[PDB]
Amino acid sequence: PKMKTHKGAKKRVKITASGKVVAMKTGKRHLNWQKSGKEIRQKGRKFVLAKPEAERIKLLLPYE
Amino acid sequence: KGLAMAVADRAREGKLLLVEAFAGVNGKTKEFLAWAKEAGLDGSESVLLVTGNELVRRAARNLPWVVTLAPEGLNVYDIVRTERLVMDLDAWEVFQNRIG
Amino acid sequence: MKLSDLRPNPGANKRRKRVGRGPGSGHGKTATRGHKGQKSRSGGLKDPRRFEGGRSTTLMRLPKRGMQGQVPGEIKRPRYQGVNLKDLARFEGEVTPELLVRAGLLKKGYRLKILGEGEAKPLKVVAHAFSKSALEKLKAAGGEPVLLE
Amino acid sequence: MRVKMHVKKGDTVLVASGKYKGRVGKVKEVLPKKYAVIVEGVNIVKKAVRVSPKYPQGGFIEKEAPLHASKVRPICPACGKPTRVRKKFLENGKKIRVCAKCGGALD
RNA sequence: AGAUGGUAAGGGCCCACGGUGGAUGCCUCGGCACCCGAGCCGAUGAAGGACGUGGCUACCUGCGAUAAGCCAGGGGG
RNA sequence: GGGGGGAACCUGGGGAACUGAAACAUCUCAGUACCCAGAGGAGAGGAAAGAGAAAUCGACUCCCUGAGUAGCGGCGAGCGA
RNA sequence: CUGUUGGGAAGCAGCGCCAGAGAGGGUGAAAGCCCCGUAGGCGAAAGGUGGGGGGAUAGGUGAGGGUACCCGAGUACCCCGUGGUUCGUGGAGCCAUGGGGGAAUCUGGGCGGACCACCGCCUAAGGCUAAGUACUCCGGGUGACCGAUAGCGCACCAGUACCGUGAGGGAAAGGUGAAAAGAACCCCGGGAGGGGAGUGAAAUAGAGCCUGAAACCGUGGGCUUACAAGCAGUCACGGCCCCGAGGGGUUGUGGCGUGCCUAUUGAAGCAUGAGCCGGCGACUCACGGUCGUGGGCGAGCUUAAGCCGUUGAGGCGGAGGCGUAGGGAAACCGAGUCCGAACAGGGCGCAGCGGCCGCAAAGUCCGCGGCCGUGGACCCGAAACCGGGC
RNA sequence: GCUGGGGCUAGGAGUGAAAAGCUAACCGAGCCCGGAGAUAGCUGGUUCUCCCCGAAAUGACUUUAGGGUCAGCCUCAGGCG
RNA sequence: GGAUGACCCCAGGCGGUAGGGGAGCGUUCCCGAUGCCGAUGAAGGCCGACCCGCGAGGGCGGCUGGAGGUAAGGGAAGUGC
RNA sequence: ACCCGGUGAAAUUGAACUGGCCGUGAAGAUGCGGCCUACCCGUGGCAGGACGAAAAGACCCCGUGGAGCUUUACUGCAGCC
Ligand SMILES: [Mg+2]
Ligand SMILES: [Mg+2]
Ligand SMILES: [Mg+2]
Ligand SMILES: [Mg+2]
Ligand SMILES: [Mg+2]
Ligand SMILES: [Mg+2]
Ligand SMILES: [Mg+2]
Ligand SMILES: [Mg+2]
Ligand SMILES: [Mg+2]
Ligand SMILES: [Mg+2]
Ligand SMILES: [Mg+2]
Ligand SMILES: [Mg+2]
Ligand SMILES: [Mg+2]
Ligand SMILES: [Mg+2]
Ligand SMILES: [Mg+2]
Ligand SMILES: [Mg+2]
Ligand SMILES: [Mg+2]
Ligand SMILES: [Mg+2]
Ligand SMILES: [Mg+2]
Ligand SMILES: [Mg+2]
Ligand SMILES: [Mg+2]
Ligand SMILES: [Mg+2]
Ligand SMILES: [Mg+2]
Ligand SMILES: [Mg+2]
Ligand SMILES: [Mg+2]
Ligand SMILES: [Mg+2]
Ligand SMILES: [Mg+2]
Ligand SMILES: [Mg+2]
Ligand SMILES: [Mg+2]
Ligand SMILES: [Mg+2]
Ligand SMILES: [Mg+2]
Ligand SMILES: [Mg+2]
Ligand SMILES: [Mg+2]
Ligand SMILES: [Mg+2]
Ligand SMILES: [Mg+2]
Ligand SMILES: [Mg+2]
Ligand SMILES: [Mg+2]
Ligand SMILES: [Mg+2]
Ligand SMILES: [Mg+2]
Ligand SMILES: [Mg+2]
Ligand SMILES: [Mg+2]
Ligand SMILES: [Mg+2]
Ligand SMILES: [Mg+2]
Ligand SMILES: [Mg+2]
Ligand SMILES: [Mg+2]
Ligand SMILES: [Mg+2]
Ligand SMILES: [Mg+2]
Ligand SMILES: [Mg+2]
Ligand SMILES: [Mg+2]
Ligand SMILES: [Mg+2]
Ligand SMILES: [Mg+2]
Ligand SMILES: [Mg+2]
Ligand SMILES: [Mg+2]
Ligand SMILES: [Mg+2]
Ligand SMILES: [Mg+2]
Ligand SMILES: [Mg+2]
Ligand SMILES: [Mg+2]
Ligand SMILES: [Mg+2]
Ligand SMILES: [Mg+2]
Ligand SMILES: [Mg+2]
Ligand SMILES: [Mg+2]
Ligand SMILES: [Mg+2]
Ligand SMILES: [Mg+2]
Ligand SMILES: [Mg+2]
Ligand SMILES: [Mg+2]
Ligand SMILES: [Mg+2]
Ligand SMILES: [Mg+2]
Ligand SMILES: [Mg+2]
Ligand SMILES: [Mg+2]
Ligand SMILES: [Mg+2]
Ligand SMILES: [Mg+2]
Ligand SMILES: [Mg+2]
Ligand SMILES: [Mg+2]
Ligand SMILES: [Mg+2]
Ligand SMILES: [Mg+2]
Ligand SMILES: [Mg+2]
Ligand SMILES: [Mg+2]
Ligand SMILES: [Mg+2]
Ligand SMILES: [Mg+2]
Ligand SMILES: [Mg+2]
Ligand SMILES: [Mg+2]
Ligand SMILES: [Mg+2]
Ligand SMILES: [Mg+2]
Ligand SMILES: [Mg+2]
Ligand SMILES: [Mg+2]
Ligand SMILES: [Mg+2]
Ligand SMILES: [Mg+2]
Ligand SMILES: [Mg+2]
Ligand SMILES: [Mg+2]
Ligand SMILES: [Mg+2]
Ligand SMILES: [Mg+2]
Ligand SMILES: [Mg+2]
Ligand SMILES: [Mg+2]
Ligand SMILES: [Mg+2]
Ligand SMILES: [Mg+2]
Ligand SMILES: [Mg+2]
Ligand SMILES: [Mg+2]
Ligand SMILES: [Mg+2]
Ligand SMILES: [Mg+2]
Ligand SMILES: [Mg+2]
Ligand SMILES: [Mg+2]
Ligand SMILES: [Mg+2]
Ligand SMILES: [Mg+2]
Ligand SMILES: [Mg+2]
Ligand SMILES: [Mg+2]
Ligand SMILES: [Mg+2]
Ligand SMILES: [Mg+2]
Ligand SMILES: [Mg+2]
Ligand SMILES: [Mg+2]
Ligand SMILES: [Mg+2]
Ligand SMILES: [Mg+2]
Ligand SMILES: [Mg+2]
Ligand SMILES: [Mg+2]
Ligand SMILES: [Mg+2]
Ligand SMILES: [Mg+2]
Ligand SMILES: [Mg+2]
Ligand SMILES: [Mg+2]
Ligand SMILES: [Mg+2]
Ligand SMILES: [Mg+2]
Ligand SMILES: [Mg+2]
Ligand SMILES: [Mg+2]
Ligand SMILES: [Mg+2]
Ligand SMILES: [Mg+2]
Ligand SMILES: [Mg+2]
Ligand SMILES: [Mg+2]
Ligand SMILES: [Mg+2]
Ligand SMILES: [Mg+2]
Ligand SMILES: [Mg+2]
Ligand SMILES: [Mg+2]
Ligand SMILES: [Mg+2]
Ligand SMILES: [Mg+2]
Ligand SMILES: [Mg+2]
Ligand SMILES: [Mg+2]
Ligand SMILES: [Mg+2]
Ligand SMILES: [Mg+2]
Ligand SMILES: [Mg+2]
Ligand SMILES: [Mg+2]
Ligand SMILES: [Mg+2]
Ligand SMILES: [Mg+2]
Ligand SMILES: [Mg+2]
Ligand SMILES: [Mg+2]
Ligand SMILES: [Mg+2]
Ligand SMILES: [Mg+2]
Ligand SMILES: [Mg+2]
Ligand SMILES: [Mg+2]
Ligand SMILES: [Mg+2]
Ligand SMILES: [Mg+2]
Ligand SMILES: [Mg+2]
Ligand SMILES: [Mg+2]
Ligand SMILES: [Mg+2]
Ligand SMILES: [Mg+2]
Ligand SMILES: [Mg+2]
Ligand SMILES: [Mg+2]
Ligand SMILES: [Mg+2]
Ligand SMILES: [Mg+2]
Ligand SMILES: [Mg+2]
Ligand SMILES: [Mg+2]
Ligand SMILES: [Mg+2]
Ligand SMILES: [Mg+2]
Ligand SMILES: [Mg+2]
Ligand SMILES: [Mg+2]
Ligand SMILES: [Mg+2]
Ligand SMILES: [Mg+2]
Ligand SMILES: [Mg+2]
Ligand SMILES: [Mg+2]
Ligand SMILES: [Mg+2]
Ligand SMILES: [Mg+2]
Ligand SMILES: [Mg+2]
Ligand SMILES: [Mg+2]
Ligand SMILES: [Mg+2]
Ligand SMILES: [Mg+2]
Ligand SMILES: [Mg+2]
Ligand SMILES: [Mg+2]
Ligand SMILES: [Mg+2]
Ligand SMILES: [Mg+2]
Ligand SMILES: [Mg+2]
Ligand SMILES: [Mg+2]
Ligand SMILES: [Mg+2]
Ligand SMILES: [Mg+2]
Ligand SMILES: [Mg+2]
Ligand SMILES: [Mg+2]
Ligand SMILES: [Mg+2]
Ligand SMILES: [Mg+2]
Ligand SMILES: [Mg+2]
Ligand SMILES: [Mg+2]
Ligand SMILES: [Mg+2]
Ligand SMILES: [Mg+2]
Ligand SMILES: [Mg+2]
Ligand SMILES: [Mg+2]
Ligand SMILES: [Mg+2]
Ligand SMILES: [Mg+2]
Ligand SMILES: [Mg+2]
Ligand SMILES: [Mg+2]
Ligand SMILES: [Mg+2]
Ligand SMILES: [Mg+2]
Ligand SMILES: [Mg+2]
Ligand SMILES: [Mg+2]
Ligand SMILES: [Mg+2]
Ligand SMILES: [Mg+2]
Ligand SMILES: [Mg+2]
Ligand SMILES: [Mg+2]
Ligand SMILES: [Mg+2]
Ligand SMILES: [Mg+2]
Ligand SMILES: [Mg+2]
Ligand SMILES: [Mg+2]
Ligand SMILES: [Mg+2]
Ligand SMILES: [Mg+2]
Ligand SMILES: [Mg+2]
Ligand SMILES: [Mg+2]
Ligand SMILES: [Mg+2]
Ligand SMILES: [Mg+2]
Ligand SMILES: [Mg+2]
Ligand SMILES: [Mg+2]
Ligand SMILES: [Mg+2]
Ligand SMILES: [Mg+2]
Ligand SMILES: [Mg+2]
Ligand SMILES: [Mg+2]
Ligand SMILES: [Mg+2]
Ligand SMILES: [Mg+2]
Ligand SMILES: [Mg+2]
Ligand SMILES: [Mg+2]
Ligand SMILES: [Mg+2]
Ligand SMILES: [Mg+2]
Ligand SMILES: [Mg+2]
Ligand SMILES: [Mg+2]
Ligand SMILES: [Mg+2]
Ligand SMILES: [Mg+2]
Ligand SMILES: [Mg+2]
Ligand SMILES: [Mg+2]
Ligand SMILES: [Mg+2]
Ligand SMILES: [Mg+2]
Ligand SMILES: [Mg+2]
Ligand SMILES: [Mg+2]
Ligand SMILES: [Mg+2]
Ligand SMILES: [Mg+2]
Ligand SMILES: [Mg+2]
Ligand SMILES: [Mg+2]
Ligand SMILES: [Mg+2]
Ligand SMILES: [Mg+2]
Ligand SMILES: [Mg+2]
Ligand SMILES: [Mg+2]
Ligand SMILES: [Mg+2]
Ligand SMILES: [Mg+2]
Ligand SMILES: [Mg+2]
Ligand SMILES: [Mg+2]
Ligand SMILES: [Mg+2]
Ligand SMILES: [Mg+2]
Ligand SMILES: [Mg+2]
Ligand SMILES: [Mg+2]
Ligand SMILES: [Mg+2]
Ligand SMILES: [Mg+2]
Ligand SMILES: [Mg+2]
Ligand SMILES: [Mg+2]
Ligand SMILES: [Mg+2]
Ligand SMILES: [Zn+2]
Repeated sequence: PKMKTHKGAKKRVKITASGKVVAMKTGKRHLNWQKSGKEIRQKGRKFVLAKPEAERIKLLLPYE
Repeated sequence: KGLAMAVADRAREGKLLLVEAFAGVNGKTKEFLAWAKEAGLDGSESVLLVTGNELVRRAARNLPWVVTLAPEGLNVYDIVRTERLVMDLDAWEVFQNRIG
Repeated sequence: MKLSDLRPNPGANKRRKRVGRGPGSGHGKTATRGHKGQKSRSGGLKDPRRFEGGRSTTLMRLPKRGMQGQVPGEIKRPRYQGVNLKDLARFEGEVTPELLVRAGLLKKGYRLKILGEGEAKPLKVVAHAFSKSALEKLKAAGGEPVLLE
Repeated sequence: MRVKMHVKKGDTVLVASGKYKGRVGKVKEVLPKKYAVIVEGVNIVKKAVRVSPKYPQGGFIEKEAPLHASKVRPICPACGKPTRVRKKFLENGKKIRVCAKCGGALD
């Protein structure tokens, strides 16, 4: 039967035009009071997942 | 493209022959047989005969060296299986519309 | 050209790999599976795209983001597809959404928005939207922007 | 529904194949289950018989061996040639076998 | 003094021919799949059975004390 | 008139567990297996107190597609209009 | 049809013929013309069907105006408990309903995802309804389906023998020959069995029957062996025997030499498995994905279900899918966009060869191959768990 | 007390002067058929030939430790040079 | 070198478990085939000190067998113990 | 039990042309080294060895295996309030 889109990945991640995989930096969900502003700010960006980890996530998204 | 190439291949060999009509063939094998001899088909070479004339297909079908088809049925396995291609103009007409 | 002559081009039809058929093949006994463990077993491993041996997975440690939607689902709103000026080059006279659908440029169910990559051509282009630069290039090349609503 | 038999007891048949190809004879018997006929004096075999009341002195008898019905062809009683059969409908109209070479009935 | 061959109770290898056994090939009354067709039976006692039934009849088939069958129509020769 | 039978198919009334979740309870397996009742050559459904945004369509059934979309989900495994 | 070889002609040879029939099966071997068929035609007194054609019958059919009589009740509706839906308590509507409460008759009511308004949609609480759909006990047709360890459990007297109190389990077992011509009679023997005779093209086709492998048992022959130390061979030489400057068989002496498989750091290993032989026996298929690859077309590529045709003929079908633009949670903007006060900085994006022609290419479709996902997913194996019965 | 015949109670159930005894020759949960090809990160087994290359037994993390994910190390195809 | 995988010449590499890759052999079936081989003997069996091939194998001969078999080139798998 | 006539099993079995010592070897050798010893084949007997046979160790550990049992483990259900 056809493959299913993994909804947890669909909800965390985006495949960019050239097929990199992009996600939010981890670590500002909470426990933030003593984090510097450099930290909070930088954790506010997206990052490009390491190739082996991205290639795996990509196969979970067969129809994006 | 396949259809067209197959007909093209027989054409390039001289083995494709177009005909206006079929003399006296009115549904009898010996009638087609006569006409054939006269048309250069001694039966030493297998023939894919394509025509909408039912009366002509019945006359020829039983001959071991003849495969018959309506023009809507022209297909490459049959062209490639046989040594010579023989067509009605009316047949040749539909084939031209199909490869368009 | 006869039946005995019909061949696939080299490489067009490759042989399959057969395992577990003898030593000379170099794929006998273990059938290229190595020795023992889960992956050698019939049924094999867990989905290697996700599973990581029991530790929290790479994917599941990344944060979710944005609106995921709620029952009763997607909210119906007009959707726009852009098609650039350069794609309009091929037409002469008029362009309308319907035409662009036919040519295979605009997908059905999307409204038309014209965009600015390329040069404008003095055509009457009818559409639901224009970008700033599309409007400019078109007005400048003497073409006629018509807005649908 | 019935085995088809082109030949019957006892019209006259040419034995057209086998060791006895060429012989002519009356069909003594038709055996439809085996699809076979007995033709008079054709396919003779030697059979052993025990010294018995039926056969004191014992020794052997000659028996006619059945032939596959397809080996046999009726001889037309009009023209005298071996023939295939055709059927013809009469005015009754019963149907009959007729020689296929000339037109004659074969009974 | 010295030295070297013919022994085979039996055994071993090879060859020949057999016995056992039933592979292999060929074969097909049978099976399998798909497609088409067709689709209810029963108190007017079904499905499915028991016991019978032949001049001689173990079983199977058929049949039911009218018992490998009774009457009539059609087919066939 | 009913009763009883019929290989699958069908509707209705009931309805598991292994397993999967690399443990497990919600979840899955699955309204499946299976029991029961009933129908029939099919059964069910069917002529809008519908759909759901089109100023629209127009009973029901069944196939393709819409779409693994929308969503649902110890937002896990998965489930899925 | 004839000739010919042959047990047999359908083989080979000579000369013919049919074909809307050269599908296929038989006949003593290999047959268009011998048989059964095949193409093309024909056919029902009786019973069944009859969705097609015809006929009948039931049944159907108006407009203003007024009246406010009727328009499905323990129902709607609300609350509580649940189920159904993609919806697992969620912002949880809708449909259904076990408990409680409980209306109205169009100025009535239900619905459009809490709720409210507005704007629309629809008429609950009675019933029926062909067809298009599912299945295959049954009949037929057809296989890049099996061919007796296969294929149904059963080709055969099988749901049998047999096993089990019972539910229930559940086999093995096909082939003489063209034809029985199935071997009269004699001989040995109680018989079985054999030897002659006879049949047959063939009888090591003789019924314990086609072929008749291998393990296994034997008779006969060649070479060899009773002072010798062995994973059984191998290399060398010599002897003997055989077929005929060579080969084959055998093996006295000399040299060398730790079975196979499995699992292991490491096995000849005193670690697993295997008595031997034959046969059966384990990486596949569908659908999706990802790469590679052979082609087709290329800013485009491609059709699905179906419909027409065919009866091993293909065509139509553009609904839809992938691609042609990205960025952003989104509104939204767009070769950009997001963060930002920023025209700052940054993230993620954007930009063929030759001579208008050809050539290559995005991409996409089909084939092929590797690997992945979902399925039992390479085969075999639990102890267990659950349902219904005995 | 023993015994014949005729009866009743059964599977998380019976029955038990109690041994988890017995319930059709193996009962800490009977047997048959079914879910069913349960699951088995374990053991076993995995079948023609030739040619080229040719590892690992480490690190991180892991209800993980004889199982995995990534990296390391092998190999193929394309590119660079 | 010759132009192209025609073959010759010079040089170098060629131990290998897991494992990657390449090239082939053979089994069943389909197209090729209304053809071709076949009773002057099919398949299958038993021999062979012979021929070709690195090999898997393929030829050829004799005996058995008695009715089937199937090429060059391709296609598909219940394909090798 | 033994001998003669009659009938005639079994587990097990890679194959076997199956000696001793001292060593060696995956650490207890008929099978390797060196030596020693030994003509070929049985019958009745003995049990030291062939890590003899049988039984995929029951102890032990391991498996995110199973089951029976317990409780102020967790969660639920019957029952009762
Ligand atoms: Mg999630
Ligand atoms: Mg965070
Ligand atoms: Mg947190
Ligand atoms: Mg936050
Ligand atoms: Mg927060
Ligand atoms: Mg600090
Ligand atoms: Mg700071
Ligand atoms: Mg900020
Ligand atoms: Mg899509
Ligand atoms: Mg995209
Ligand atoms: Mg023909
Ligand atoms: Mg032909
Ligand atoms: Mg293939
Ligand atoms: Mg091999
Ligand atoms: Mg390989
Ligand atoms: Mg290897
Ligand atoms: Mg092995
Ligand atoms: Mg591998
Ligand atoms: Mg592998
Ligand atoms: Mg392994
Ligand atoms: Mg390993
Ligand atoms: Mg192994
Ligand atoms: Mg392991
Ligand atoms: Mg492994
Ligand atoms: Mg393995
Ligand atoms: Mg395993
Ligand atoms: Mg398994
Ligand atoms: Mg597993
Ligand atoms: Mg979304
Ligand atoms: Mg203008
Ligand atoms: Mg008749
Ligand atoms: Mg004659
Ligand atoms: Mg009559
Ligand atoms: Mg001497
Ligand atoms: Mg001797
Ligand atoms: Mg002697
Ligand atoms: Mg010896
Ligand atoms: Mg023998
Ligand atoms: Mg065959
Ligand atoms: Mg029926
Ligand atoms: Mg009856
Ligand atoms: Mg009877
Ligand atoms: Mg009578
Ligand atoms: Mg009658
Ligand atoms: Mg009558
Ligand atoms: Mg009833
Ligand atoms: Mg009924
Ligand atoms: Mg139900
Ligand atoms: Mg009920
Ligand atoms: Mg229910
Ligand atoms: Mg229950
Ligand atoms: Mg569960
Ligand atoms: Mg399971
Ligand atoms: Mg899973
Ligand atoms: Mg689990
Ligand atoms: Mg698990
Ligand atoms: Mg557990
Ligand atoms: Mg569970
Ligand atoms: Mg499952
Ligand atoms: Mg469920
Ligand atoms: Mg049910
Ligand atoms: Mg079922
Ligand atoms: Mg019923
Ligand atoms: Mg119907
Ligand atoms: Mg109906
Ligand atoms: Mg109905
Ligand atoms: Mg109504
Ligand atoms: Mg879509
Ligand atoms: Mg569900
Ligand atoms: Mg003669
Ligand atoms: Mg003749
Ligand atoms: Mg001739
Ligand atoms: Mg025909
Ligand atoms: Mg034929
Ligand atoms: Mg024939
Ligand atoms: Mg012939
Ligand atoms: Mg033939
Ligand atoms: Mg014939
Ligand atoms: Mg007809
Ligand atoms: Mg007919
Ligand atoms: Mg009125
Ligand atoms: Mg009123
Ligand atoms: Mg109403
Ligand atoms: Mg009422
Ligand atoms: Mg409620
Ligand atoms: Mg629910
Ligand atoms: Mg929620
Ligand atoms: Mg809800
Ligand atoms: Mg209620
Ligand atoms: Mg109202
Ligand atoms: Mg109201
Ligand atoms: Mg309502
Ligand atoms: Mg409501
Ligand atoms: Mg509402
Ligand atoms: Mg609504
Ligand atoms: Mg509505
Ligand atoms: Mg109804
Ligand atoms: Mg109708
Ligand atoms: Mg219907
Ligand atoms: Mg059907
Ligand atoms: Mg059938
Ligand atoms: Mg066959
Ligand atoms: Mg058999
Ligand atoms: Mg069988
Ligand atoms: Mg056999
Ligand atoms: Mg049967
Ligand atoms: Mg069987
Ligand atoms: Mg059998
Ligand atoms: Mg029997
Ligand atoms: Mg019992
Ligand atoms: Mg019994
Ligand atoms: Mg049983
Ligand atoms: Mg058996
Ligand atoms: Mg026979
Ligand atoms: Mg016979
Ligand atoms: Mg014969
Ligand atoms: Mg006597
Ligand atoms: Mg006798
Ligand atoms: Mg004798
Ligand atoms: Mg005798
Ligand atoms: Mg004779
Ligand atoms: Mg002869
Ligand atoms: Mg013989
Ligand atoms: Mg014989
Ligand atoms: Mg025998
Ligand atoms: Mg035979
Ligand atoms: Mg024999
Ligand atoms: Mg024999
Ligand atoms: Mg033998
Ligand atoms: Mg001897
Ligand atoms: Mg001495
Ligand atoms: Mg000596
Ligand atoms: Mg030696
Ligand atoms: Mg020497
Ligand atoms: Mg020699
Ligand atoms: Mg020598
Ligand atoms: Mg050595
Ligand atoms: Mg050794
Ligand atoms: Mg060693
Ligand atoms: Mg070996
Ligand atoms: Mg082993
Ligand atoms: Mg081990
Ligand atoms: Mg070990
Ligand atoms: Mg160890
Ligand atoms: Mg050893
Ligand atoms: Mg040993
Ligand atoms: Mg041991
Ligand atoms: Mg051992
Ligand atoms: Mg072990
Ligand atoms: Mg054994
Ligand atoms: Mg042996
Ligand atoms: Mg074997
Ligand atoms: Mg595979
Ligand atoms: Mg693929
Ligand atoms: Mg591709
Ligand atoms: Mg194309
Ligand atoms: Mg798609
Ligand atoms: Mg920027
Ligand atoms: Mg091109
Ligand atoms: Mg392409
Ligand atoms: Mg992969
Ligand atoms: Mg499965
Ligand atoms: Mg599987
Ligand atoms: Mg797999
Ligand atoms: Mg199992
Ligand atoms: Mg148990
Ligand atoms: Mg349990
Ligand atoms: Mg339980
Ligand atoms: Mg139970
Ligand atoms: Mg029960
Ligand atoms: Mg008493
Ligand atoms: Mg008593
Ligand atoms: Mg009693
Ligand atoms: Mg009693
Ligand atoms: Mg009691
Ligand atoms: Mg009881
Ligand atoms: Mg009971
Ligand atoms: Mg129990
Ligand atoms: Mg109890
Ligand atoms: Mg007591
Ligand atoms: Mg029992
Ligand atoms: Mg018991
Ligand atoms: Mg007991
Ligand atoms: Mg007991
Ligand atoms: Mg238990
Ligand atoms: Mg239990
Ligand atoms: Mg059952
Ligand atoms: Mg299951
Ligand atoms: Mg399974
Ligand atoms: Mg488990
Ligand atoms: Mg286990
Ligand atoms: Mg294998
Ligand atoms: Mg190397
Ligand atoms: Mg390590
Ligand atoms: Mg980690
Ligand atoms: Mg940890
Ligand atoms: Mg943990
Ligand atoms: Mg390991
Ligand atoms: Mg493990
Ligand atoms: Mg790795
Ligand atoms: Mg490297
Ligand atoms: Mg690599
Ligand atoms: Mg390279
Ligand atoms: Mg090498
Ligand atoms: Mg290579
Ligand atoms: Mg390969
Ligand atoms: Mg070849
Ligand atoms: Mg083979
Ligand atoms: Mg091959
Ligand atoms: Mg076939
Ligand atoms: Mg043919
Ligand atoms: Mg043939
Ligand atoms: Mg010939
Ligand atoms: Mg002959
Ligand atoms: Mg011969
Ligand atoms: Mg062959
Ligand atoms: Mg064959
Ligand atoms: Mg050979
Ligand atoms: Mg031969
Ligand atoms: Mg034949
Ligand atoms: Mg062939
Ligand atoms: Mg071929
Ligand atoms: Mg081909
Ligand atoms: Mg197999
Ligand atoms: Mg004595
Ligand atoms: Mg004795
Ligand atoms: Mg030995
Ligand atoms: Mg010795
Ligand atoms: Mg030592
Ligand atoms: Mg040892
Ligand atoms: Mg020692
Ligand atoms: Mg020794
Ligand atoms: Mg040695
Ligand atoms: Mg020693
Ligand atoms: Mg020594
Ligand atoms: Mg000594
Ligand atoms: Mg002794
Ligand atoms: Mg001892
Ligand atoms: Mg003793
Ligand atoms: Mg020992
Ligand atoms: Mg001992
Ligand atoms: Mg022991
Ligand atoms: Mg042992
Ligand atoms: Mg075991
Ligand atoms: Mg063990
Ligand atoms: Mg153990
Ligand atoms: Mg213990
Ligand atoms: Mg331990
Ligand atoms: Mg444990
Ligand atoms: Mg645990
Ligand atoms: Mg573990
Ligand atoms: Mg556990
Ligand atoms: Mg437990
Ligand atoms: Mg109480
Ligand atoms: Zn005549």
